[PDB]
Amino acid sequence: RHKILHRLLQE
Amino acid sequence: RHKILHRLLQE
Amino acid sequence: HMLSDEQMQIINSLVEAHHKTYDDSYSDFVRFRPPVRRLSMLPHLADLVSYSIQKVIGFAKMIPGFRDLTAEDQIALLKSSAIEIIMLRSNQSFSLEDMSWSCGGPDFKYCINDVTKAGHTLELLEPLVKFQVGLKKLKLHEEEHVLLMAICLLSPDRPGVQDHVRIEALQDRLCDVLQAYIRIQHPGGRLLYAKMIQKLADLRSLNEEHSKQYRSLSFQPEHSMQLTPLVLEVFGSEV
Amino acid sequence: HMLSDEQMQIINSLVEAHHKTYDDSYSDFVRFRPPVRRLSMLPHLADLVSYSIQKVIGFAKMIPGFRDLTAEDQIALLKSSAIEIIMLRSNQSFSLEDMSWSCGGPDFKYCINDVTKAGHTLELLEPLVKFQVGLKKLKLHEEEHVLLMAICLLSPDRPGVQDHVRIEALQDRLCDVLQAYIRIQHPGGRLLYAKMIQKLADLRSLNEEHSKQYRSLSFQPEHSMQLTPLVLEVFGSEV
Repeated sequence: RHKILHRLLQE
Repeated sequence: RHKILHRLLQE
Repeated sequence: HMLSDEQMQIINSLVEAHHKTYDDSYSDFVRFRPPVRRLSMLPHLADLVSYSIQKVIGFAKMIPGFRDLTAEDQIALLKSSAIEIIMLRSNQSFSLEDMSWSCGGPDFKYCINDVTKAGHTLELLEPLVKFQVGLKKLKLHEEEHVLLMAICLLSPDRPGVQDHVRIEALQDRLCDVLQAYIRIQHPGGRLLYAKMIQKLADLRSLNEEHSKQYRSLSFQPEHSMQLTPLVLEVFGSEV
Repeated sequence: HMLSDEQMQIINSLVEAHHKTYDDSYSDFVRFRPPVRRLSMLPHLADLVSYSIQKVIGFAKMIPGFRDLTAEDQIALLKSSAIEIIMLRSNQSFSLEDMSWSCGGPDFKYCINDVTKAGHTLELLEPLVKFQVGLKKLKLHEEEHVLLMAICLLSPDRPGVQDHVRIEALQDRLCDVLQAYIRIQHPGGRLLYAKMIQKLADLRSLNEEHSKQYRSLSFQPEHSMQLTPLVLEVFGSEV
């Protein structure tokens, strides 16, 4: 999961 | 699912 | 002919429910995230919509008959119709002069300009604005408006409805109360009912269109994170 | 002895990152849902916190070494430490006179009074406020503060960390840069390092306490619906 965290964590 | 809808829909 | 007790009752019930769920002062808007005139108007509008869903739910609970359906059907009906009921109730604040949704003040006057910065293209806004006007023109009565909303919401033909027979019964009773009203208490309203039902059809088109656009949005975290739990839940496609 | 190139570098990197993720003007607060002085201060604070998580994430991405961990470990570290990093960074706006979090104006001055109406009991606020002061007193330097945050965030002992060895390496390098700094560039700071690390321990207690309270909240829809997707996601316990 963690849709958001991923996006925010990507460059 | 629909945690919220349920609560809101209950008396 | 003339409306019966049971019929007038249903109207009083609905109209009162609408009143109990539609703040003509728009005082609650100051509580939303400030409107910012790149999807600048999404936070505010997302809050406005989430707020509207809440009212729609409360309106529903007050529709005689809705309360006795299975939570699954109530939810089915809500998720499927919510968006339209909102587009419907939103007309009650739409202006023809400035062609916008004026809600209390100038900081809550949504022009076609603003409405764009909410993540929605004109492929949606255009038909919507047209619906808003074609509807405004009908210059309906509070009872024809409140009824149309109730009818719309009690449409059995929604993906998810189990008991699409009881829901069918309720709506037919509602469809009548309206049909009757426009007859008895509505002068010059001979071709109205037709036009009104016709509107329910336009809503379906807008419903579909919004769903696509919204789906596109919800897939983008940087945007979905801007929405509210309630909105994500109701507009989200979780069976 | 004296700090080395690699060490000063790490500091410049961190301090600059902190600057790039901490708006000393607090201009963004006007964008949150208005503070309302029954959990009246939850919407605003939920937005304040969600905003803080966003900054914490951006700060992290800028910690030399964090960027090269597996997304799983970065996430593990974030979810586990986020809350503390926020309680840490929030001290940079805590006042001793009025004993509150003053952020730009009076409408953004959070007193122990306000902080209550956010859904949290004093069993949390009390230790938190104590932490806020014990920390304030240390009158740390931007570099000791920025470092403490980086260290805290790079704690390998968090439920979820895979590579709790590389994360162990990074933090040790960080722990040193600090230990060294307090030595060379910090007069009268002989017992500091100890006290600082001690703070990381207090944070754990506050972390635990908040988790319980938050868990209690998240189970109540009428409240969870008041939170933000980002908050629900980070504070939510989905493995």
